[PDB]
Amino acid sequence: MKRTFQPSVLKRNRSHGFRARMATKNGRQVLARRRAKGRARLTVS
Amino acid sequence: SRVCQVTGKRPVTGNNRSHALNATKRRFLPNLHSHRFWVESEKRFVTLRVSAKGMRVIDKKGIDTVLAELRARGEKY
Amino acid sequence: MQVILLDKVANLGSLGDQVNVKAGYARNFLVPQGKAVPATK
RNA sequence: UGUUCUAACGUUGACCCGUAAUCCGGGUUGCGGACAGUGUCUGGUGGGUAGUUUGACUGGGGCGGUCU
RNA sequence: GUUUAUUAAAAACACAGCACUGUGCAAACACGAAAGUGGACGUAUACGGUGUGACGCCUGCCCGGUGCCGGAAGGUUAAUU
RNA sequence: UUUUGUAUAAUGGGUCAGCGACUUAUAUUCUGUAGCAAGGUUAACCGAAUAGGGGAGCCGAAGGGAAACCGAGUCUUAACUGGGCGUUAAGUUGCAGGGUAUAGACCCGAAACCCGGUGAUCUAGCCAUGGGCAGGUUGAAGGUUGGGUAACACUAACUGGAGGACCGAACCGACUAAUGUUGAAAAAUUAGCGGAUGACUUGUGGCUGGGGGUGAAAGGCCAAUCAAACCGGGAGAUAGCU
RNA sequence: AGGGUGACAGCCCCGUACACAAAAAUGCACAUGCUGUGAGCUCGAUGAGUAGGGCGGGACACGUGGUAUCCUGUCUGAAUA
RNA sequence: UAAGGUGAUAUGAACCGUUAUAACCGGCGAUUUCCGAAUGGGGAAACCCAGUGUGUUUCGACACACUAUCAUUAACUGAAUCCAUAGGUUAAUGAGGCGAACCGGGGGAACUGAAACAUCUAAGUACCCCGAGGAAAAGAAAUCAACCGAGAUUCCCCCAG
Ligand SMILES: [K+]
Ligand SMILES: [K+]
Ligand SMILES: [K+]
Ligand SMILES: [K+]
Ligand SMILES: [K+]
Ligand SMILES: [K+]
Ligand SMILES: [K+]
Ligand SMILES: [K+]
Ligand SMILES: [K+]
Ligand SMILES: [K+]
Ligand SMILES: [K+]
Ligand SMILES: [K+]
Ligand SMILES: [K+]
Ligand SMILES: [K+]
Ligand SMILES: [K+]
Ligand SMILES: [K+]
Ligand SMILES: [K+]
Ligand SMILES: [K+]
Ligand SMILES: [K+]
Ligand SMILES: [Mg+2]
Ligand SMILES: [Mg+2]
Ligand SMILES: [Mg+2]
Ligand SMILES: [Mg+2]
Ligand SMILES: [Mg+2]
Ligand SMILES: [Mg+2]
Ligand SMILES: [Mg+2]
Ligand SMILES: [Mg+2]
Ligand SMILES: [Mg+2]
Ligand SMILES: [Mg+2]
Ligand SMILES: [Mg+2]
Ligand SMILES: [Mg+2]
Ligand SMILES: [Mg+2]
Ligand SMILES: [Mg+2]
Ligand SMILES: [Mg+2]
Ligand SMILES: [Mg+2]
Ligand SMILES: [Mg+2]
Ligand SMILES: [Mg+2]
Ligand SMILES: [Mg+2]
Ligand SMILES: [Mg+2]
Ligand SMILES: [Mg+2]
Ligand SMILES: [Mg+2]
Ligand SMILES: [Mg+2]
Ligand SMILES: [Mg+2]
Ligand SMILES: [Mg+2]
Ligand SMILES: [Mg+2]
Ligand SMILES: [Mg+2]
Ligand SMILES: [Mg+2]
Ligand SMILES: [Mg+2]
Ligand SMILES: [Mg+2]
Ligand SMILES: [Mg+2]
Ligand SMILES: [Mg+2]
Ligand SMILES: [Mg+2]
Ligand SMILES: [Mg+2]
Ligand SMILES: [Mg+2]
Ligand SMILES: [Mg+2]
Ligand SMILES: [Mg+2]
Ligand SMILES: [Mg+2]
Ligand SMILES: [Mg+2]
Ligand SMILES: [Mg+2]
Ligand SMILES: [Mg+2]
Ligand SMILES: [Mg+2]
Ligand SMILES: [Mg+2]
Ligand SMILES: [Mg+2]
Ligand SMILES: [Mg+2]
Ligand SMILES: [Mg+2]
Repeated sequence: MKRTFQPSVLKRNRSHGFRARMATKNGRQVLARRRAKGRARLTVS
Repeated sequence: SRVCQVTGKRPVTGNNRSHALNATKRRFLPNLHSHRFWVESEKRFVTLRVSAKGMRVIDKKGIDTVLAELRARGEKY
Repeated sequence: MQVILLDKVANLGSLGDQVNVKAGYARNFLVPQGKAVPATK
């Protein structure tokens, strides 16, 4: 059966990538939270 | 934004109060009007977005004094 | 609004006449067309 | 104690310029014109939306009855 | 044709057709504190809303209630003064 | 454990080890105990000072009355033969403890409400741009020719190739049954079944966001979640219940 | 003080008390330059769409109350020693 | 400062050094790819593609620098439109982004409590947003007091539940 995750790198990057995060205040707050938590991987990029 | 260029009047918040004293949040807006003011020193019309109160200030002080105040703030017109 | 007439204005008076007009009449007509000036001194 | 007027204001008419631009602004002009529209105040309407209430006793509950 | 992905596929939904009703254009209507945008680069043979549901024969009586539409004399009635 | 009552066929525990529930702060009252006593005690602060300073305050030594006010009395009433409350009992500050108050207030547990974000890689609808539909049927309009007509109409043959047309693979579905139900599979397999040029189907990308979307409408769908998604926060919500 | 060392170290080791140290950069505190800044004195001046008001709301411990005072969205509007 | 040393897992190898250029420690310098505010344009971060000026070429090319946006100021220029103004280009200066709390401001819940609930509460709390500083804010009486007086603001203890 067709499951929910149907990977596409283009859609992944456009939806959740670094530049998508940087494009809005709320996306930049995601990056701020993840840097503050000390995440090794900030985004899907 | 709904801001008087002369006075700086802007929307403020408060309550509607019913007879039963139910408070619901509201805004109070300034009575703003875009108006073409004759500037006889410059021989031209300057359009300002002004409250009716701001219009009374211009009548009292004169447009030259008011535009000088706008230049001091950096309020462009 | 008190103004000083400069040109002779009909239904008002003559040069130098102190007269009370509605603020709209002064603001939008008499002053921009150089017929009156605000009574400043 | 009617309408008329233009100058505020409107223009999602035309033309000109910023300009390589169906935005915007400025200008010219026509039309409308103290109307429309907006602010504050105010009467109406308002399950469109919201917060809630909608009792207890009881040979289960409800219905009926009851409550001093 | 459509539908309850995973217990209902149907008589349910839709449908062409019909009717009522709104709408003169900066349309009604909708999204939007707004600017705007859709409606439509359409213009009443158009567009929205509502009900009915091919076609055939048809669709009677009631406007008192509730709504809507029109009226505007009189009563009542807000801020204001 | 809960109960009127449980061997109960009521609850809970497979076993062991480890962890797991009346606390803390401040106020207030009572008891004990210690100090001082008609007094007791200081707060902040100063001080290198657990000292010492600091008595601002607080409690007590007087009550009665709504109060002015009076005062071992006072209030009541015009006034008490009176009557009510008082006089006729030592307090206060530590320390320990019992209770109360405010706080999560013995611990664990909702369904929910609100705020800010993340999500249309599933799915719903739409937008743009590409792709798919073996094979076989049926034979609409129209056309040509002949007949027919005053001319039409009409009518026969040939032609023509319409359709949410027909039969049927791919493709899209999901009507029945059996199996499976700690599955091969958190929805399938097998045999049959419906649509199959369309209101069709499919690839890639895009747009719509939560009281919001989208819905040929089932409260359906919005990432195995939907009569209000998910994540984080208000947050230890509250829980007269277990 | 404390730590280390083959078990528990004042005297084995590193320290500790105490006494000293900076080529260079630098915080600070005073000192005297330059640059700008101008004090003193006499005479005069003394914050208007403001205070105050009406309407609506908010803030004040103070819920419109008999409600002073403050803020102002809206309409107004003084006296100025 | 030195008789040792070439960071760790982690030995080895090849070496360096022992009286001072081994190593080590501190001050001041140098170097400092690419992404990131990211700033030459673009972009699915760590990539793609330029313009201009200079300098160097073995004519194949190579090197370096600059080129964002906004604000302010100045110069040159410059519409409709006569003067003009808008507008345009260049230059100089500044900004931008990040950061745990505290601080000022713009907005601002609900659960909850009231043994229901609407006034009220929770609370101007949580949260969102803007801005700042080493602190911020406040501050030198159109203040209190009570006929006596005090003398800006802030913070602490009382007053007092
Ligand atoms: K015009
Ligand atoms: K009008
Ligand atoms: K009974
Ligand atoms: K019974
Ligand atoms: K079916
Ligand atoms: K009727
Ligand atoms: K029981
Ligand atoms: K049972
Ligand atoms: K106690
Ligand atoms: K005691
Ligand atoms: K007595
Ligand atoms: K005692
Ligand atoms: K709690
Ligand atoms: K407790
Ligand atoms: K929701
Ligand atoms: K030792
Ligand atoms: K006023
Ligand atoms: K509430
Ligand atoms: K309750
Ligand atoms: Mg509230
Ligand atoms: Mg009107
Ligand atoms: Mg309603
Ligand atoms: Mg309701
Ligand atoms: Mg509630
Ligand atoms: Mg309820
Ligand atoms: Mg009952
Ligand atoms: Mg069918
Ligand atoms: Mg089903
Ligand atoms: Mg089924
Ligand atoms: Mg339109
Ligand atoms: Mg029907
Ligand atoms: Mg029992
Ligand atoms: Mg027994
Ligand atoms: Mg048994
Ligand atoms: Mg048992
Ligand atoms: Mg039980
Ligand atoms: Mg059990
Ligand atoms: Mg007393
Ligand atoms: Mg105690
Ligand atoms: Mg998204
Ligand atoms: Mg077919
Ligand atoms: Mg289906
Ligand atoms: Mg099958
Ligand atoms: Mg069929
Ligand atoms: Mg078929
Ligand atoms: Mg239903
Ligand atoms: Mg789902
Ligand atoms: Mg809900
Ligand atoms: Mg809470
Ligand atoms: Mg809980
Ligand atoms: Mg040993
Ligand atoms: Mg003054
Ligand atoms: Mg005052
Ligand atoms: Mg006022
Ligand atoms: Mg007043
Ligand atoms: Mg008022
Ligand atoms: Mg108020
Ligand atoms: Mg009261
Ligand atoms: Mg860039
Ligand atoms: Mg770049
Ligand atoms: Mg490019
Ligand atoms: Mg309650
Ligand atoms: Mg700083
Ligand atoms: Mg300051
Ligand atoms: Mg005095």
